[PDB]
Amino acid sequence: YSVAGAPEALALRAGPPASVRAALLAARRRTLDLADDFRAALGDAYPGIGYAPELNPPLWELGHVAWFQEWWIGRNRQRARGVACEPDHAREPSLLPQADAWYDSGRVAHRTRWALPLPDAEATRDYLERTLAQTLALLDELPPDAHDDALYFFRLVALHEAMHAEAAAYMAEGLGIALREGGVAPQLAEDAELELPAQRLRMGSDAGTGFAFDNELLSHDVSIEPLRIDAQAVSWARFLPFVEAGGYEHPAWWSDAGRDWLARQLLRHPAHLRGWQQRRGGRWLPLDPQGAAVHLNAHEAEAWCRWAGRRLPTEAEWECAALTLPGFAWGRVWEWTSSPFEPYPGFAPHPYRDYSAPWFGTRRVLRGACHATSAALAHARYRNFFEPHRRDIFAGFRSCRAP
Ligand SMILES: C[N+](C)(C)[C@@H](Cc1cnc[nH]1)C(=O)O
Ligand SMILES: [Fe+3]
Repeated sequence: YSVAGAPEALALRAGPPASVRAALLAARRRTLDLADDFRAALGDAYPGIGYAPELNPPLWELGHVAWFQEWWIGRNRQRARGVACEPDHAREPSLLPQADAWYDSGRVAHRTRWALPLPDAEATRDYLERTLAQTLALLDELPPDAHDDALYFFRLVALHEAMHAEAAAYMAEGLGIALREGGVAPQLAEDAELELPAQRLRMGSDAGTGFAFDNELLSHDVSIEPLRIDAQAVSWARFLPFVEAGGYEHPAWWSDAGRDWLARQLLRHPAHLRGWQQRRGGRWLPLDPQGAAVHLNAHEAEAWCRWAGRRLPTEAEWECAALTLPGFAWGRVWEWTSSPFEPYPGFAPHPYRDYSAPWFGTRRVLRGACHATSAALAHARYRNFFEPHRRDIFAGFRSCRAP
């Protein structure tokens, strides 16, 4: 197998304290850069945005990132235990007396987040700074040969912050907020197909390759059947002939859930489009056909596939291809699979017990990464998981077929 991600992703998961230190600093620089993009648009108004289930107020997100880091690092009396940490052991206070009522995503009700007496933006950024200084002081006590258990929570909180930075980016796109950061379409999209031979895949994350998310365990052998798979995610050039052929008016290409979704849509075409313009950073721009198709849900991906005589890969097929085919290029958009988000054999929840387990059975797996995913997070073993209707996320897909 090839490496699963860029050097930063391997270093965060397996590297020494100095690697995780650099990752925490890089994560915070990205968080604050995105916070400054939201500040330019919203002027530090709280809540600053209207209510929707797919949003959180930007200043709430910032406080949550700080709270999570402080909960699992400075206040955690069992850091050295790693995955054996008792999640509900007695903690000493937060810097903020109300932080546990305001920022714990498992405690604070969703709509409530718009109506809390939160600190102002400057005081929120001070909370971030003070908790990061605490975190880094504790990290600097660890020796170069620190065990995985010793580094576990430092790695976890770096990755958590990376996930919320990507959420800031897809929320921004929904809210028409322009960011300084952004991905670049290729001059020419690749349409090629690759052969994936029959093979055994050792799926998931092995005991000692460093940090694993709980949903990557246990590692387990699976059989891969021969297939031909797209070398890259489906481009808008490849997607749009489905729309031109009437695919959003032909219920027969759609599943039952896809038909129920399709019947409740005001606009019979992809999200964010009105050839076509695309709304990006609150500006209507001409659509680039070479870009990866994006903001498509699983129902839209599946219908395209039926129209094309192709299918989605399973997450195992995707992982196998990513690790074994040098021509398999990913990382532009998250890619819907056909696989429901379900535990691997031998799954056990890790100390952040609510990360995976509540979401089994209602989410679909996406693989890969998008342009707004941290280089430290993007990884071929990583399982993303969203409800199959979601279009706000930077999701697209690739297709495959029999040999
Ligand atoms: C793994 N995803 C991206 C589906 C998670 C990430 C997450 C952040 N804080 C807890 N979990 C999500 O959006 O809830
Ligand atoms: Fe979170």
